[PDB]
Amino acid sequence: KIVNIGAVLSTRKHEQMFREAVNQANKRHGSWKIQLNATSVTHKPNAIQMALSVCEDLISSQVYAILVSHPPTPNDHFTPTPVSYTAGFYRIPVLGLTTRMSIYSDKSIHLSFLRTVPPYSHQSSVWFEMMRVYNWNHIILLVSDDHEGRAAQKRLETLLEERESKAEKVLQFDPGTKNVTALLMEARELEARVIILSASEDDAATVYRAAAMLNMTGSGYVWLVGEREISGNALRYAPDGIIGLQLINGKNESAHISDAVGVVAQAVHELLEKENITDPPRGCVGNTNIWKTGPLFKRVLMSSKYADGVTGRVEFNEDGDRKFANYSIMNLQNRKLVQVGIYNGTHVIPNDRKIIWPGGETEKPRGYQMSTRLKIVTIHQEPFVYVKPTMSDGTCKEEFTVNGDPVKKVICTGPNDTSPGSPRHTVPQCCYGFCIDLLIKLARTMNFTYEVHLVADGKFGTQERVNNSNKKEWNGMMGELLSGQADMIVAPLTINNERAQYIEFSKPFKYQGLTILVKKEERITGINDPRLRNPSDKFIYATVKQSSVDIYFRRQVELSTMYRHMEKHNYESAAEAIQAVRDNKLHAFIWDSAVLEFEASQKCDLVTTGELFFRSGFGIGMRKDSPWKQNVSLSILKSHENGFMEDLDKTWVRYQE
Amino acid sequence: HPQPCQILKRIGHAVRVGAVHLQPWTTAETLWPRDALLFAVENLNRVEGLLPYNLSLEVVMAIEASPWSSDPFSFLQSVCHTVVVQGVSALLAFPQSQGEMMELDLVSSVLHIPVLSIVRHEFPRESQNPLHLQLSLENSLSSDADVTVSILTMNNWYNFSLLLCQEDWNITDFLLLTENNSKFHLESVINITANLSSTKDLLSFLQVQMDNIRNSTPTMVMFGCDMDSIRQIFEMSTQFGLSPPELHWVLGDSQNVEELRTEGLPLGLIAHGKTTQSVFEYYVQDAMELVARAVATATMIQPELALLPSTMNCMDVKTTNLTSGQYLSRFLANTTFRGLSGSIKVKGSTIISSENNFFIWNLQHDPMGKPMWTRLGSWQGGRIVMD
Amino acid sequence: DVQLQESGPGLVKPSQSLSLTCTVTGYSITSDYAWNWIRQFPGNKLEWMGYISYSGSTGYNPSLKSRISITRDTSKNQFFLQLNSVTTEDTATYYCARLYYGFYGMDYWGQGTSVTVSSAKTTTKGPSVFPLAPSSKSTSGGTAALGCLVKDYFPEPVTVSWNSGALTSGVHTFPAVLQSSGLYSLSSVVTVPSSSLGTQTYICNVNHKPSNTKVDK
Repeated sequence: KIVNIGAVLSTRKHEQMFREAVNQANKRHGSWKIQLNATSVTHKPNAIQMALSVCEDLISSQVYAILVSHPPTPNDHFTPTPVSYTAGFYRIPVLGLTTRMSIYSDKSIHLSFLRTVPPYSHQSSVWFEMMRVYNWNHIILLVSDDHEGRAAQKRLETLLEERESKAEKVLQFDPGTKNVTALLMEARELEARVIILSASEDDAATVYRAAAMLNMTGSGYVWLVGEREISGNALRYAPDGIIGLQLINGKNESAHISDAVGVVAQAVHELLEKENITDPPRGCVGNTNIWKTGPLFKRVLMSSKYADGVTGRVEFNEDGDRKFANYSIMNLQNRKLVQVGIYNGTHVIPNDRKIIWPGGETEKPRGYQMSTRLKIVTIHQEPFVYVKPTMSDGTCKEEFTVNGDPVKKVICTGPNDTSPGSPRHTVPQCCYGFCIDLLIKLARTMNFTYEVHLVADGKFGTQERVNNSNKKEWNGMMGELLSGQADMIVAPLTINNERAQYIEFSKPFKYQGLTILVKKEERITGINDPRLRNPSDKFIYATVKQSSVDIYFRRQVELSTMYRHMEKHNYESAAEAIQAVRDNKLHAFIWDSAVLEFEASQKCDLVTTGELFFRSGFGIGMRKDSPWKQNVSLSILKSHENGFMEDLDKTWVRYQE
Repeated sequence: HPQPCQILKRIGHAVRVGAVHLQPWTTAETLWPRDALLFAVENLNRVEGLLPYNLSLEVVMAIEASPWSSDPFSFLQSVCHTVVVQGVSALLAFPQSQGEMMELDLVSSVLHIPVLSIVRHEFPRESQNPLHLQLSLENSLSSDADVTVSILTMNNWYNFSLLLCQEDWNITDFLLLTENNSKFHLESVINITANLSSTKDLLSFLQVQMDNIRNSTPTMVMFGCDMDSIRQIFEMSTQFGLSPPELHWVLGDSQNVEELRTEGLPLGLIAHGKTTQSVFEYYVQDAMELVARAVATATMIQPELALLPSTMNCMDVKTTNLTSGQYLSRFLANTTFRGLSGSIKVKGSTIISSENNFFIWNLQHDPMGKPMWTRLGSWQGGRIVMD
Repeated sequence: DVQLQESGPGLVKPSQSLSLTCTVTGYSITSDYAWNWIRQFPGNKLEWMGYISYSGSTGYNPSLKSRISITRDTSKNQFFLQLNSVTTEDTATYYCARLYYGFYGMDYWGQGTSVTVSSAKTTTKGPSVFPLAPSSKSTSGGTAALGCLVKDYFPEPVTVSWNSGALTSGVHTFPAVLQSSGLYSLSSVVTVPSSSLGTQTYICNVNHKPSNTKVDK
């Protein structure tokens, strides 16, 4: 009942306000027998000398709490370092307003830092509680800071872990970025448009100028910033509409001081009403006065749930932040301070105004982007994708078909060779065939912009243990689809349960099977015969490494002895195997039924067998969370229902001589 | 060459190093900072050329004038009052506890002086400041994991047996390095205290584990097991005849050479040992050599950089366009040399850990009959020169 | 709360360091407003000034970008100035108040101090002790010739007051051309009162900023 309140004051006006708050605090705790000390220390420029003077003035009266009632901290870097470092040894919480920096909120090194100032972590929590109805989990972290940026990144990671979701591009940057245009170009390409800047005002003004230069300010982009990020010189280039969260009870020294005094009084009252009220020894200088009940005292002070008339619920956060600060989100519409919401403690409900954007609409904007950036990756599918070399420097002369009609073809800029041959030498070719016609029909039905590009490699990839940080995934075009390089694999990949675990498929367009190419023991009569089921070292036919046939041999349960034998004649593409089997070099070749049929119709020496197996419709590989996963499938289905795709296949793939 | 004959009038043309935290180590062992500083000064004076440009690290003993084991006030106020009498140039700290370590951040923020944190155990790195360095000269696992990765890459072994006996170690860095490298294929961990009070069940579990790892992963590397587990494994290996071709036992964690087991070693095992020790005097000497190299680099960059004191009072901070603390904290991070007790490799001036020099001691079948540590390879900080 | 009082010294020596003390004591000083003075001088125009922050941005104009040094006095929630080698057009009516960042306008009355270039010895010559003689004879209308005749004190731009808070019906300040001799004959006058008959005395007591003298008659 002798719990004194040690206040760290700087100005005489602050002293008068603290005295008035102590005088009026009789109604808060019901006029309890606690004696609030009137320690009034003067302000000192030196950080360590001021800390020593405060420690002496507080040990002369043996106070039990810290109350910083001045926004300007004695430290030169505007950080609450001296008070925290002088209160951590005595295990005394610092219940005062020092600054809005969030790096000191996370209790990592210090164990007795209980600052009741809402940091950027509280701002992130309020933004998370507000975006529950907006569905904006994808946030582009663009904060260029080494302490506040890392704190915001950790807070966003914790929020995404608690929300059971994932982010789009979370990464911290260094303060003083000059090539900020590349960041905006990268954020524009991604579907997320939640631009968050919480480092300083210089970077805020820089990114505002960068967005205004490209006319991308408010046009679907989310700009959630605080008062510290717009203070100083940050709104000189940002138009009216930037959502600026004003720091409630963060800088005021008229009513915020009284509110903090009342909160500390209620906290010490509830602590005295509970147990663990042992008085610590005299913490003088030059003596070890480590409080043995430090953690217990902090645990008792943590549970300080009271019933206030202003705020509904009051509870500390995971880092000991303010007990549910009522952050009133403001907006810069016409350079005003209209309120668009209030953090009551469970949800931010708008009172009179809603979200306003300078380049968007007053209603819910379009944060996520459309699917008009489908990068169509092509591979060696000559019977379907006629990859023809370029005739000139970008000019593709439309050759006449069998009906004398110039077929429209799209250029395919990509490495014509494999990875060792051409690493990044993207050579444009004149790709034509049924794939280009299908892409044109899809772009005519829908409104997406397809991108035709050739894959750098020449294989599909296997699901074995790769040599890249032990990632048991596909190493090829399917792996590039997972990373973000590819968006829609137009190649008819073989549907299976292994490929269905990572990504999904679309409506199958080419319903084919799997057979063997012969040169008509001359006959092979399929694969069930024991002549080829268990071959010898000199009886290995043509096979392609990391292909559909490789996956089919891997998934097989009785052909394990033949799966290991195919490792001798592994090639990088199917063209090599075709050239080998067409020049009397190997025995046979297993590939797609339509491809082998086209090769038999073109090349008279190659006569494939008639036994067809594995009759399954190979679907188009699609992404995992693509918004148009069903739209492209419905379009392909509608195109296949009518007599267009069948006629195109009969006129292009069915080349009978 | 601009002559800096206008700033050495207050410091006496000598780097004034602050000898703060002179209280003997008593908390968790019995080190002596005075003898360590004396030996460091003697070693610096013996080998000439460490301090060029006619410079000398003036180690000024700042003592207040064990109740003073973790008191920041006595080791801060009087220390600054006695050290700003002629200009603060350098400062070497000795954090004994958290109270003596947290004050270094405030000192570096209010004076802009690069300080060195010689801590005993691992402390968090919430304050990611370049001026507040952290030199945790301890037996870490990063160098051992790097040696293991190099051995697995030079011998074409992608599988390994994770000997996870306990979890109160620094295996976090091991997992961080494992998530980056693709030469780790773990199938079953080897435990020793998995609720086995008697001995028959323990022996049966060990037999099952060894019969499983004979064909799964014939590479058992020590990554956190205590000396008792290694002793038991070496005792059971001779009784069961676990040959290196059958069970290749690898000793990854190399703490010291005197603590390494030298009895019951199978002919053909990988048992490495850290040649350097955990002597505090060697750590102080390495810190002094690092400070000397940093001062030399600063003088080579700008003659008025290292001689110019960063602060001259207990509250003065260098916040000009051409400071000295930032340059001093950024120059030593690039020119990393090889110290006495391990190569001093600055890791971003925040997680600095001296990588000790190792030697590949693969005790193969000795023809003469005497077990000797054959030096089949070498380790010069990442590179391995085979013979 | 809202305190925009300009308590800066409005009378210093020529070519002397002007320690303009702007005691705001409002909501907060940690980089929230601009807190810059406006150069309102009759005869010419002004230029876009700068703005201070928590780091102490003492650069207003490119000429005095690094000449002056604004000291951050966080003890009393104010700051000092070091205006050296000031010209005639630069030295004008200062408005060192809580200037909101954006330069929108104003919503209050006319306040602020106006530092002069006159010497301190020339301005300070001794309060002219003149007894207030009521006229009571120029009964013309509502406004007559009657008022105080106090002169020979600090310049006109000071805290003008009355006899312990007298009638202030129709009080308004107006910066005019100052005198170089230092004989500022400042004397306020009211419209409706102090124009009646009888013995009603209306002696004025003009307070001073660096002297706080309110006993001169």
